[PDB]
Amino acid sequence: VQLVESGPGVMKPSETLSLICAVSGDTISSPYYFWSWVRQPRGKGLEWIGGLYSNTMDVYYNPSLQSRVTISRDTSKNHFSLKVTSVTDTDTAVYYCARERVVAHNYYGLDLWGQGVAVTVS
Amino acid sequence: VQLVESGPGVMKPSETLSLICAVSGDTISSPYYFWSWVRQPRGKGLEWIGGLYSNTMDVYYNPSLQSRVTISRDTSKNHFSLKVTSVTDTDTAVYYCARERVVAHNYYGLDLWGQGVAVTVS
Amino acid sequence: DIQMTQSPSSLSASVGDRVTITCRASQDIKNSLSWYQQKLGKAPRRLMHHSSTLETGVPSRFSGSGYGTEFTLSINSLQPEDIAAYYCQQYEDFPLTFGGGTQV
Amino acid sequence: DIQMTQSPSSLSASVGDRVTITCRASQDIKNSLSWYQQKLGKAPRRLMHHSSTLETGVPSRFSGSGYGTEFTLSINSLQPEDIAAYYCQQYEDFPLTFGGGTQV
Amino acid sequence: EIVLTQSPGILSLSPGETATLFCKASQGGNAMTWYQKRRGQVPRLLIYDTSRRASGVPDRFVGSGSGTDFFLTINKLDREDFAVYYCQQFEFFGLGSELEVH
Amino acid sequence: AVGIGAVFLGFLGAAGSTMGAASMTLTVQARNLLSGTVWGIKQLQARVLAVERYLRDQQLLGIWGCSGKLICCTNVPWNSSWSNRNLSEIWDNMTWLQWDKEISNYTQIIYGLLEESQNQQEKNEQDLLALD
Amino acid sequence: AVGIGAVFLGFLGAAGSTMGAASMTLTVQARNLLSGTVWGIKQLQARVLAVERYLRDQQLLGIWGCSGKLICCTNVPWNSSWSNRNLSEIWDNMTWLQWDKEISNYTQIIYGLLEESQNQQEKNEQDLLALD
Amino acid sequence: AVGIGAVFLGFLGAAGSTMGAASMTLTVQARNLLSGTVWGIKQLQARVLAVERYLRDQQLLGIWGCSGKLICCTNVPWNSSWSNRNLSEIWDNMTWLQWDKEISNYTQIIYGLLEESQNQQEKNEQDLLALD
Amino acid sequence: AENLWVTVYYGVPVWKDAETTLFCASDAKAYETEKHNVWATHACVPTDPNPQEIHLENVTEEFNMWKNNMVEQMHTDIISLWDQSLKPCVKLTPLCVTLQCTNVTNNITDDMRGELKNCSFNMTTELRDKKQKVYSLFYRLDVVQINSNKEYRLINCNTSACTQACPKVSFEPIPIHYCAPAGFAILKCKDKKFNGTGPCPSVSTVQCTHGIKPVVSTQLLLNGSLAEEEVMIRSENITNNAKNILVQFNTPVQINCTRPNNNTRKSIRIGPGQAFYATGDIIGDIRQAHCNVSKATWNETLGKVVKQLRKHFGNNTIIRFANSSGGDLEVTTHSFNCGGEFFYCNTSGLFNSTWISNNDSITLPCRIKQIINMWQRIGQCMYAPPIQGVIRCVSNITGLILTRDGGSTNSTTETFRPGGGDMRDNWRSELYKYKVVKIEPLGVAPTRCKRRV
Ligand SMILES: *[C@@H]1O[C@H](CO)[C@@H](O[C@@H]2O[C@H](CO)[C@@H](O[C@@H]3O[C@H](CO[C@H]4O[C@H](CO)[C@@H](O)[C@H](O)[C@@H]4O)[C@@H](O)[C@H](O[C@H]4O[C@H](CO)[C@@H](O)[C@H](O)[C@@H]4O[C@H]4O[C@H](CO)[C@@H](O)[C@H](O)[C@@H]4O)[C@@H]3O)[C@H](O)[C@H]2NC(C)=O)[C@H](O)[C@H]1NC(C)=O
Ligand SMILES: *[C@@H]1O[C@H](CO)[C@@H](O[C@@H]2O[C@H](CO)[C@@H](O[C@@H]3O[C@H](CO[C@H]4O[C@H](CO)[C@@H](O)[C@H](O)[C@@H]4O)[C@@H](O)[C@H](O[C@H]4O[C@H](CO)[C@@H](O)[C@H](O)[C@@H]4O)[C@@H]3O)[C@H](O)[C@H]2NC(C)=O)[C@H](O)[C@H]1NC(C)=O
Ligand SMILES: *[C@@H]1O[C@H](CO)[C@@H](O[C@@H]2O[C@H](CO)[C@@H](O[C@@H]3O[C@H](CO[C@H]4O[C@H](CO)[C@@H](O)[C@H](O)[C@@H]4O)[C@@H](O)[C@H](O[C@H]4O[C@H](CO)[C@@H](O)[C@H](O)[C@@H]4O)[C@@H]3O)[C@H](O)[C@H]2NC(C)=O)[C@H](O)[C@H]1NC(C)=O
Ligand SMILES: *[C@@H]1O[C@H](CO)[C@@H](O[C@@H]2O[C@H](CO)[C@@H](O[C@@H]3O[C@H](CO)[C@@H](O)[C@H](O[C@H]4O[C@H](CO)[C@@H](O)[C@H](O)[C@@H]4O)[C@@H]3O)[C@H](O)[C@H]2NC(C)=O)[C@H](O)[C@H]1NC(C)=O
Ligand SMILES: *[C@@H]1O[C@H](CO)[C@@H](O[C@@H]2O[C@H](CO)[C@@H](O[C@@H]3O[C@H](CO)[C@@H](O)[C@H](O[C@H]4O[C@H](CO)[C@@H](O)[C@H](O)[C@@H]4O)[C@@H]3O)[C@H](O)[C@H]2NC(C)=O)[C@H](O)[C@H]1NC(C)=O
Ligand SMILES: *[C@@H]1O[C@H](CO)[C@@H](O[C@@H]2O[C@H](CO)[C@@H](O[C@@H]3O[C@H](CO)[C@@H](O)[C@H](O)[C@@H]3O)[C@H](O)[C@H]2NC(C)=O)[C@H](O)[C@H]1NC(C)=O
Ligand SMILES: *[C@@H]1O[C@H](CO)[C@@H](O[C@@H]2O[C@H](CO)[C@@H](O[C@@H]3O[C@H](CO)[C@@H](O)[C@H](O)[C@@H]3O)[C@H](O)[C@H]2NC(C)=O)[C@H](O)[C@H]1NC(C)=O
Ligand SMILES: *[C@@H]1O[C@H](CO)[C@@H](O[C@@H]2O[C@H](CO)[C@@H](O)[C@H](O)[C@H]2NC(C)=O)[C@H](O)[C@H]1NC(C)=O
Ligand SMILES: *[C@@H]1O[C@H](CO)[C@@H](O[C@@H]2O[C@H](CO)[C@@H](O)[C@H](O)[C@H]2NC(C)=O)[C@H](O)[C@H]1NC(C)=O
Ligand SMILES: *[C@@H]1O[C@H](CO)[C@@H](O[C@@H]2O[C@H](CO)[C@@H](O)[C@H](O)[C@H]2NC(C)=O)[C@H](O)[C@H]1NC(C)=O
Ligand SMILES: *[C@@H]1O[C@H](CO)[C@@H](O[C@@H]2O[C@H](CO)[C@@H](O)[C@H](O)[C@H]2NC(C)=O)[C@H](O)[C@H]1NC(C)=O
Ligand SMILES: *[C@@H]1O[C@H](CO)[C@@H](O[C@@H]2O[C@H](CO)[C@@H](O)[C@H](O)[C@H]2NC(C)=O)[C@H](O)[C@H]1NC(C)=O
Ligand SMILES: *[C@@H]1O[C@H](CO)[C@@H](O[C@@H]2O[C@H](CO)[C@@H](O)[C@H](O)[C@H]2NC(C)=O)[C@H](O)[C@H]1NC(C)=O
Ligand SMILES: *[C@@H]1O[C@H](CO)[C@@H](O)[C@H](O)[C@H]1NC(C)=O
Ligand SMILES: *[C@@H]1O[C@H](CO)[C@@H](O)[C@H](O)[C@H]1NC(C)=O
Ligand SMILES: *[C@@H]1O[C@H](CO)[C@@H](O)[C@H](O)[C@H]1NC(C)=O
Ligand SMILES: *[C@@H]1O[C@H](CO)[C@@H](O)[C@H](O)[C@H]1NC(C)=O
Ligand SMILES: *[C@@H]1O[C@H](CO)[C@@H](O)[C@H](O)[C@H]1NC(C)=O
Ligand SMILES: *[C@@H]1O[C@H](CO)[C@@H](O)[C@H](O)[C@H]1NC(C)=O
Ligand SMILES: *[C@@H]1O[C@H](CO)[C@@H](O)[C@H](O)[C@H]1NC(C)=O
Repeated sequence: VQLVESGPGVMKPSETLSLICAVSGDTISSPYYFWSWVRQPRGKGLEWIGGLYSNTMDVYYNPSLQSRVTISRDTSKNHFSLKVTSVTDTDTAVYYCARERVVAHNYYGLDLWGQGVAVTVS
Repeated sequence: VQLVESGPGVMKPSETLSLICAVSGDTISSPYYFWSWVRQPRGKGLEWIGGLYSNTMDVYYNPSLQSRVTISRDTSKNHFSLKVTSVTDTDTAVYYCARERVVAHNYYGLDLWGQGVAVTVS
Repeated sequence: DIQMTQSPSSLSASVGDRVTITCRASQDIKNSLSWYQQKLGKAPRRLMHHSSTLETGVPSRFSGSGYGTEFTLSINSLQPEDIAAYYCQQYEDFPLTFGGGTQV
Repeated sequence: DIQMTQSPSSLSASVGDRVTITCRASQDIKNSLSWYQQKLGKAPRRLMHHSSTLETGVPSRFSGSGYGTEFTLSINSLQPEDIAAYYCQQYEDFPLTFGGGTQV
Repeated sequence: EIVLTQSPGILSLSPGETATLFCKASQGGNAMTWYQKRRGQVPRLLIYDTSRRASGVPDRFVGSGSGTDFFLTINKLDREDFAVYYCQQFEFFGLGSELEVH
Repeated sequence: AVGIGAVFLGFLGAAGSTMGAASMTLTVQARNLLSGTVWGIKQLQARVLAVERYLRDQQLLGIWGCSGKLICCTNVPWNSSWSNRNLSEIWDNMTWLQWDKEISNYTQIIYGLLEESQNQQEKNEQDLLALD
Repeated sequence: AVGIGAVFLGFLGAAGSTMGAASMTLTVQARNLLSGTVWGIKQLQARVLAVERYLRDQQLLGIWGCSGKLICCTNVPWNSSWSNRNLSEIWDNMTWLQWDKEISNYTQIIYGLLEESQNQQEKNEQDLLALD
Repeated sequence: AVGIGAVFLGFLGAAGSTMGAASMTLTVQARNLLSGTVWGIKQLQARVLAVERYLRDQQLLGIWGCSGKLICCTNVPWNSSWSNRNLSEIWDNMTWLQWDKEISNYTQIIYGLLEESQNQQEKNEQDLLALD
Repeated sequence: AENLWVTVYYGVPVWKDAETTLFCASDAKAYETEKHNVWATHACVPTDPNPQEIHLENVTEEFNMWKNNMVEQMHTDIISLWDQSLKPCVKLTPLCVTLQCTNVTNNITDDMRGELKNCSFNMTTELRDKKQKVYSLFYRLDVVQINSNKEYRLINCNTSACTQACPKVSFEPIPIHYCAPAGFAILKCKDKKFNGTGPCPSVSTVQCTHGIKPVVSTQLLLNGSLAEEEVMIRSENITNNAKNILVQFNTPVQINCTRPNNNTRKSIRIGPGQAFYATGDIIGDIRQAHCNVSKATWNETLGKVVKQLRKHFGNNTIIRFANSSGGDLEVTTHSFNCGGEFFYCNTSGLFNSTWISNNDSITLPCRIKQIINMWQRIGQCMYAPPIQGVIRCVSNITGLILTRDGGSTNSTTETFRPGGGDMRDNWRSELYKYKVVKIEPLGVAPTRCKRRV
């Protein structure tokens, strides 16, 4: 089972950054798995964007970037999408989608990750 | 017109004490008559269990025995029932159903009474 | 919840006497007591409602008076069927509570 | 919102050493940090959840301790693949926040 | 298969009284049923599901019990009830308990 | 009192009493305002007419001086021209049925007066908790 | 905590926890009480049954000590005969499912006791804001 | 003012004014949210959609800092990243229609901060009225 | 202090057992081909995808499937939208005419009884004054002999004239996701070993249920949801021989069933716009339609159900299987749908073995009816029109329905006979895992806190 991301990276600022993360081998409708989008520009630290659970509705973000980012999730294509409107130059980064265990309800999970994709905004 | 009460009384403790009071000659659907269940063990005083009105819904008890006792009233058999669950040894008593006048609405009533049933619980 | 206390408790008087039984409450009721007379193994026959006016089928040899909290029963001519129990009972607020118990 | 601070920052040790990296929070978390190890251009491989019990697929050469707010990573036998990034991350309240960054 | 046994078999008693039949299934927890049958007529039901009587039968008949042990109580033995009485779960029946005028 | 000597606490139970007696039993008219082919359309429109009436009275109560308080004082004085009665004759002699006939002409001035009094008091609380 | 170490805040999400844990996540059972041919008659009677239940509970809440407050104290002391437990064993050991069985026989005395306590306190506030 | 010199108090009546003018006439948008074969099914689902929207807004109002208060302050401070405006340019120049587009991206964070502020303040009132 | 005080808490999660209505949901894929080509497309709404199934802890909920609700109202709901998919189709009251009818032109042998009757009759035309002589092929379970000359009539016409199915509407089951209205919740048990009643010690609350496909069968409930690892029986209770022991197994049995008689559809116009459909000519070679199952999977799955059926009856128990014993035609067979055709297949050749306590294919013949009388009402029939081509469909046998015979006085053989009977037990295996609850908030609990005056 591997998590494949997609999305080309070369764009213009104040525009439509869109990233897709999808699963191969299993499904996104498995219960109790923390989904996370976490970015990192090279030279700078690990920056947290988004995190939710697999089996509810209430979704969470970082408040310092919240007007720029939004997340989405659907199982008809098993897509896990990040949307950025009004991108600055401070989002040229590699990006990671992550499936983490919740540890009170799941001793038997596999802490899956994406490989990270590089988006460069001039 | 006479009230016939019924129910055998020789039972085991913490069980299903059930008493019936009924009317012969008249009906229980007559308006404005206070119904009462009042018990008395011999050697002890006159103890009040329950009292309601003939033509309402809201029902009243003594709060010190309220988890044990429940009352019921229905006119399709004209029954006026006392239900005691989880009895102690302090219910070995004679029991009286009573029909009393409300004195502001009824100058013409007959202040009726049950004959009293002795219930002995070992 | 309102407690009631009935005094005195145990009596044995001669014939033709006049006995008085008072009872007291825990808060002020001012108009609301009823008097009941219970013979041995029988249903209690009511003397009166509202402490000052009587029931039909009962003669004038019983009486009640008082106002407020302390009230008083008076029997002026004792008959031999009066060796029984008597009870004053409140009807101020739910639940109804009787007296302690007379033995006369 | 809860800030995290990770000390030290830039490290270079010899082989077979025992390195310790602590991190501190802004309010009391008492049970809640996870440790992640990220190599160059790769996905971060998690050391552990809940600061005292480990993940399968990772040996016993890593450890974490502490209680309350200040917590501490200890690597007792340094291997040559340890020149990478590490991060402690909170999960006390939303949002999750990582550490500063360990350049060992 | 599940075999029944009733406690009195033949009984020869007096009117006006109480009588407790007892039946004894061989595995417990059952749905107990009681039947009163006159000789040469239709058997009709007394008690379904161990406790509760039917409509139009007198309330002197009460069934009781639990587990593997079931009582059939009759209080104030009237003149009608000199009959036979059966107890059953589904596909078996008792031998037949008879209550007689003496 | 209660029981055998009771002016009756029933539904609409003391409607001819004096208003001092009807000032106690006041939840007994509030709690019986909810409960309750082609026939189910009639039943459905009965129940949604009931809860639309109850919601309009809760919203008309709420934007005056009380949220759900059921006994609610406010901050506008009482005029002599609406009643010209003393207090003792309306709390010791008069019934609520007659009171709703003595005031029917002076309705829809009291409600607009409550709305102005509550709206000016809300902006007074707004500026008083603003300026400190 | 939250996230990867969370006793789960979901709908009915902590229903087997201890009441100290379920004392926090309390709006999560409130806000999922509204949302939701011959078939539309069944659908509309489901939704008006839902809002009639919610209105009966808002009206039963409001005539006690709290309008919509969601955590609500009052002025009647707690009796020993209802529970006979200590505080620590119900806030540190017991679940709400078991608690609803333990006070199942002691319902419909507590609600009438709240009604008398709130009605007497409202008339106490009435006379106390009257006499000054 | 009113009458012949009035910015019009009607339904939606001052909707292009400055927010200081629309801070007065505020019940006029509240009270027109209630009123209002196969056709009766469409009519009844219109009215129960209306009262379901109104009940969801009353329940969303109530679990924040105000039950039905209609002007309602709270205890979370205002962030510069939401508007970066002065007070005078939004209370002396801007309209509510243009305000709702300026702060449309900053919704569903303010409601989360309202819920945490009210829930922590209610538990602060619980522990403050507990320990005394 | 020691005088604790009551607080009312709102929105305590507790639940109580209750009965209410439910509310449907389906996929988006059912609306792509649109507007009543299958039922319930104008009835109820599309779902939210990925049901928000959230597990609970330290809760024991008492489940029961036999006094359960919601399996009744699916049995009313399917019948109600079955009537709603049959109201606007054409009544076939002008069809009941005296038939003149013969054999189909076939090499008749004396032992095989002919399954086709070729009848010609009078029928009205579009103009009411002209009438036409038309011919059809009918199956012998739909034609009876009224009393040299052989004149026939349709079987329904001394009961009620009845309704053609429209060939717009299909018959394959789309899944239905059952889902909860506002103010109730649905609890799911998720144990493996779970036989119906008692405490389930791991529950999950869900928003909407999973995919349930309503597929009618009498014996052999097919396309059903499997178990987790073992083979489980379930019962109301086993020692009662009235309620059906229903058995559900893990690994399916693939069943191939087919009709090879190549059919031609023919339209006859009854009058104005009443396009009656009949069979036309039979081309190819006339055979008998039949079902097939593989031998080895049948032998091994029957070994697994006799292994898990021996646990309730002692280990020294001889268990054999017979076919059904009587009744009408819809309980001796297993009766099932395939692509718009009704099949009634005689399952004697499956349930016939004993067992002791120590390429390969089974065929079974199958008849074809056309007037059905679904759910055994009085004044209803659904006429299926016939479909082109060789009809072929595969399916998955999952669960069987077994009633015992009353084996008495000590001898340890206990026969089992399949016969389904009631329609609900092909749903109660599909819905044994949920119960509905009503949330009752406003708990009352003490604390050490008093309200300021
Ligand atoms: C238990 O579960 C199994 C698994 O699903 C199920 O088996 C399925 O049965 C259905 C029967 O309804 C089968 O569905 C039919 O399949 C054929 C062939 O489909 C294959 O080929 C097409 C290419 O043409 C592929 O796209 C497809 O993926 C398959 O590979 C179709 O021809 C059928 O469609 C016709 O019939 C429908 C019903 O009338 C019409 O709606 C549809 O539009 C098509 O109509 C055609 O025929 C009409 C008359 O002949 C004509 O008028 C039209 O113009 C048009 O020509 C239908 O899709 C399905 O394939 C089976 N699954 C598998 C894997 O084989 C069992 O049925 C189920 N058990 C029960 C009891 O339900
Ligand atoms: C469900 O499915 C099963 C099998 O799939 C069916 O079971 C078999 O059904 C047949 C009847 O349909 C049973 O009977 C056998 O039929 C033979 C047919 O011969 C006919 O024709 C000759 C000449 O025309 C006549 O003489 C004869 O009487 C018949 O009219 C019989 O010949 C068979 O006879 C047997 O016994 C005699 C002596 O008793 C011998 O001479 C024969 O050689 C032969 O051994 C026989 O009677 C058959 O037995 C069934 N099988 C089993 C295993 O029992 C079910 O009928 C079917 N049910 C339904 C409802 O569909
Ligand atoms: C169910 O029962 C019905 C009866 O109601 C049968 O219908 C008839 O079946 C027979 C047998 O096929 C048909 O007879 C054949 O008719 C062919 C064409 O005739 C039609 O067209 C001519 C005009 O060209 C008309 O005059 C005539 O009336 C018909 O309308 C003939 O060509 C056939 O001749 C055969 O033999 C010659 C010998 O040289 C060959 O050269 C030919 O190729 C051919 O093989 C024959 O006479 C009859 O037409 C049918 N009637 C109708 C109304 O259809 C059904 O057959 C039966 N069902 C089944 C399934 O068999
Ligand atoms: C359908 O299935 C079974 C078998 O026919 C039957 O279930 C039985 O239920 C009762 C209780 O639900 C079980 O009884 C238990 O058994 C022990 C034996 O030691 C007893 O102590 C108890 O039985 C009595 O106790 C109850 C109080 O606890 C009484 O209220 C009651 O009357 C019982 O008689 C204990 O509960 C019993 O074991 C099962 N049987 C099996 C095989 O598990 C059920 O009643 C059947 N239903 C019908 C309609 O036939
Ligand atoms: C039903 O399930 C819930 C969900 O798990 C469960 O709540 C939690 O249970 C666990 C254990 O079952 C509790 O964890 C321990 O609790 C004990 C006493 O309660 C504490 O002493 C423990 O603290 C230890 O751990 C610390 C850090 O590891 C050490 O520093 C310390 O010295 C102790 O050794 C530990 O917390 C947990 O507390 C509860 N949760 C809450 C909020 O109380 C619940 O108990 C289950 N209910 C039943 C009836 O089984
Ligand atoms: C379709 O409709 C036609 C038209 O009615 C039917 O034809 C008619 O059938 C009747 C039988 O009830 C014939 O009556 C009989 O005629 C013979 C002589 O042919 C006579 O000897 C008998 O005593 C009897 O009266 C009638 O003649 C016939 N009509 C014509 C014009 O000949 C026909 O039966 C219907 N069915 C089919 C399959 O065609
Ligand atoms: C279930 O299996 C048994 C075991 O074979 C079936 O019993 C057999 O059924 C056939 C069909 O009825 C009997 O054949 C006879 O055929 C002639 C032909 O017309 C008929 O006239 C006879 O009356 C009889 O039907 C066969 O004798 C019979 N065997 C026994 C021992 O009775 C049974 O039919 C099967 N059940 C079903 C519904 O298929
Ligand atoms: C035409 O069909 C009839 C029945 O519709 C057949 O007639 C009889 O069928 C039974 C079968 O149950 C046989 O036992 C009889 O021997 C048949 N009778 C005759 C006279 O054959 C008939 O076989 C079919 N074919 C023909 C040419 O008439
Ligand atoms: C269904 O199975 C469960 C457990 O698998 C049974 O429940 C208990 O099983 C144990 C094991 O023998 C018994 O000791 C208990 O007495 C059973 N308890 C109860 C309440 O039954 C259960 O009996 C089975 N039920 C059926 C109908 O098969
Ligand atoms: C039912 O039919 C399917 C296909 O219609 C059969 O599956 C085939 O089985 C043969 C035998 O092993 C294989 O060679 C084919 O490759 C299979 N094809 C497919 C598409 O699966 C199936 O075997 C039939 N069932 C039975 C019991 O024979
Ligand atoms: C049903 O069972 C019977 C016996 O119980 C089977 O009949 C025997 O089948 C074997 C296998 O060929 C033969 O050797 C015997 O001679 C048969 N005996 C009789 C009396 O027929 C029968 O095969 C079974 N049915 C099916 C469809 O397998
Ligand atoms: C079943 O019948 C149909 C029609 O009766 C047959 O379809 C024909 O197939 C040939 C193949 O080339 C076509 O040329 C014809 O045009 C088709 N007929 C029609 C009317 O379109 C089909 O072959 C038959 N199937 C089998 C298995 O025999
Ligand atoms: C019928 O049985 C077959 C196998 O016996 C089932 O096929 C498997 O289904 C799962 C779920 O989609 C797939 O992951 C497997 O790959 C399938 N097996 C094969 C060999 O392809 C099938 O789902 C069952 N149900 C239906 C409706 O056909
Ligand atoms: C009564 O109202 C009128 C106008 O509304 C006013 O002029 C008058 O002063 C008022 N009197 C009192 C006593 O409020
Ligand atoms: C109030 O108005 C009615 C008519 O609306 C009138 O007849 C009546 O006289 C008025 N009341 C008084 C006290 O004048
Ligand atoms: C509990 O209630 C009863 C009557 O309701 C009362 O007599 C008793 O004093 C109460 N006890 C406490 C501790 O409140
Ligand atoms: C509460 O009532 C039930 C019956 O209503 C009774 O069985 C139970 O024993 C009571 N609870 C306690 C603690 O006695
Ligand atoms: C605004 O919000 C962010 C995070 O929500 C915080 O870091 C910042 O300090 C806030 N600023 C003000 C002025 O409130
Ligand atoms: C608010 O969001 C929209 C898109 O959702 C975006 O186009 C717009 O620029 C944002 N507003 C501001 C002030 O950036
Ligand atoms: C019957 O078989 C089971 C295993 O299937 C075994 O556990 C049990 O002990 C056996 N009983 C006897 C009496 O041999």
